[PDB]
Amino acid sequence: HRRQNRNQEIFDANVQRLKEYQSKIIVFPRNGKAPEAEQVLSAAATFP
Amino acid sequence: DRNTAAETFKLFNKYRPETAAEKKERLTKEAAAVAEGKSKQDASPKPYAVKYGLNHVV
Amino acid sequence: GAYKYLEELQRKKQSDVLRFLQRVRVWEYRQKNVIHRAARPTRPDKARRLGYKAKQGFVIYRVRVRRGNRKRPVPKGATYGKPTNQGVNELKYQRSLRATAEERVGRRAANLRVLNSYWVNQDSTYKYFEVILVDPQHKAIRRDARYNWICDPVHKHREARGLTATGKKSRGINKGHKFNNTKAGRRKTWKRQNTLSLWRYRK
Amino acid sequence: KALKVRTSATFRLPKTLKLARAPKYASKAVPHYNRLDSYKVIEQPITSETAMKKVEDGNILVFQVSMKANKYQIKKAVKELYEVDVLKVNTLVRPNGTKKAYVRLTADYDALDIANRIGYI
Amino acid sequence: AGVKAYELRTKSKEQLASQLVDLKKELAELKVQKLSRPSLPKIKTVRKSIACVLTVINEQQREAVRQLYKGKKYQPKDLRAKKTRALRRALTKFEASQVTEKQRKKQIAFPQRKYAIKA
RNA sequence: GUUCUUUGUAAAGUGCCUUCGAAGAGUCGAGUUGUUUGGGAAUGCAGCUCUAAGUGGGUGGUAAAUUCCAUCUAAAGCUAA
RNA sequence: UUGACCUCAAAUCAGGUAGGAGUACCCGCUGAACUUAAGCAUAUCAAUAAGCGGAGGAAAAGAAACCAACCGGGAUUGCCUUAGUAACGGCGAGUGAAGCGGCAAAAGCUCAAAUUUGAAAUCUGGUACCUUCGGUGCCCGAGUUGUAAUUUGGAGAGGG
Repeated sequence: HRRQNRNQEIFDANVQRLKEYQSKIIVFPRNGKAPEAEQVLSAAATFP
Repeated sequence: DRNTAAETFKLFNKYRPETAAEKKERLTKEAAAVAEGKSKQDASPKPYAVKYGLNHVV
Repeated sequence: GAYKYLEELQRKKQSDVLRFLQRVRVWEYRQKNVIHRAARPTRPDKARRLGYKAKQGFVIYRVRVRRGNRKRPVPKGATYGKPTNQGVNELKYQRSLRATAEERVGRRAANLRVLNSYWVNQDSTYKYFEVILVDPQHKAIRRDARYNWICDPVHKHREARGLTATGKKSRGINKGHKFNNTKAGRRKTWKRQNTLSLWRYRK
Repeated sequence: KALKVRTSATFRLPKTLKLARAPKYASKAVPHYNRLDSYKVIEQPITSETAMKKVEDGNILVFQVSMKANKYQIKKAVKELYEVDVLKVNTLVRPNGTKKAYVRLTADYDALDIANRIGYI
Repeated sequence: AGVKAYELRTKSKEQLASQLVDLKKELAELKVQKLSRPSLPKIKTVRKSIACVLTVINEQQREAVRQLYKGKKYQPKDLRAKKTRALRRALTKFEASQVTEKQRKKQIAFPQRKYAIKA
């Protein structure tokens, strides 16, 4: 919450880094079910 | 002056903030108004009592 | 909004209105004991913004701290050393009188915890402070989890270890290149930077 | 607008009411039993050769009494066990870490038939 | 074998008190004849009997005291469990687990969710 | 995983327009003295004297004047690995 | 004469807390000299040892009044490197830090300053009950010189 952005390609990279991430994860519903998802130990490794 | 102070507080005696005695008794009717009329806190008459608080009066 | 007025009015300490009060207050404090119970906070605006809450459990004490410098306790002025540290009368001590105010008050009542302090008055001989303390064994502070941290044992005698506002300033712990000697503890930074670290595999 | 007359020239605390005690619970729950009962006072009679010949002539019994006991607590413990009164009690501390007591019963009894009836003679 | 442990548990309060003087007297007798001959190992087996009956009185007497204070607060200090000084001090689980109004509103509204990566 | 309440006309989050938006004082800072620092026309601290400001204050570590820029918000507080 | 406010007190008043021990690590205060300078007065030893106060399983620090000036980064802590370096020093002996970079661990936040004023909605205590590390009912007290909710600056508040 304490850094501002001044480059478009840096903003584009970070915005693209969130759109791709949200499409590659599943959020387990609060209700129930949600079977095991074979967790991956590292998140930064999957996104170089 | 003594006369002014007596007259001033005599007006105050006619306008007193609600104590726990009346504060308890209203909520029965207020809940009864809620239970029966479902009023939006308007069944009771408008307050005209004196105010309190140094951070309030300022 | 009656608290913005006491702040700005108190900021004009040299005003004629304040000069009358301070002379009256200093006489009242002097005739009392060095440390005694402060029944009501004389500066509600200052205490309120320092963490004090005017509710059940909080108490105030008033303390008079002797004014001046720290003369060495050496006998007859002899220092028995190199001609470098031969001075006795012109040493200035390393903590503010505010820190001593907490120490002498936080030690008289051990059942309490020192929260903060502030300047109230002063004269040629003394510096007056009023210290706000909390009681962690009181059920009011035990509940109302906003102030549960004062009940933790790790906050035992906070001012004795210099963890208060004046404590963090007297020992000078702050962010910035202006504070590199003391940024994470003067001794700890020294030991961290003055030591020989030998690994298993000497590169 | 009125001030009380003061015969004295000094101020003193008025004698207020000293409130009594009313704890919510007992101090130590059950009280301790009798630490020095009639039996721990008298532990074992002395049977030495020199003590024995004092029984027959002076009508004096010798016991290894408890250290904490005193002649007030000796004169009553012995008369409750052996139902014999005591003329006087003389008590010394033995140099081995124990306490000795000479109990001289009154002329109405003799120690000879009392010493043997408890077992030692 | 002296006396046993659980047999005298069923004994009444008055009967146990009279049991001491029964043991207490015979100790005064065993001292008298112990000096007579230099062998008496029977004194040990029943001096452990006087202690057993004394112990049973306290466990029965403390139970009655404890039952009197059940339901109400401020029980006697020794009845309270010892723990350590630090554990007896500090915050109870209710006091520590308590949270303020604002932070609680955030907690239910925004809990920490669980997730993973599949594709 | 199974279980009884459903706590609630209560609480929380999102777009749009307008008006506001309070933010810590003997403190900041300056001189001087002493100590410390690698801190060098003064690194930090402490004593005394003076002692404020608001599109203000601190910093941009050779002083000073004039005019710009960048940077964050002090003098209150809690927190595991 | 009666009844309230403020201040100061009394008791073997009800309920609590603090002292001491250990100090290996941790937080500060105070604080030398031997020695090096092949003499010795600045210096170094050393912001050390001794002395003092204070805690925990870790302590401390910790969400910038930061570093940078770069296409800027972004709580704190520890390792490698920066670096025997900038700098300090009878510029002699000697002392000598920080930014950036890679790694380990990753976490955030909270008050005051805003009239809820058609509602002190806040809290302790005592008493009674109970599905009793707590909850409910009732009653004396703290409290508006201010207690809850609401926002703390990344924002956010009042209206539509």
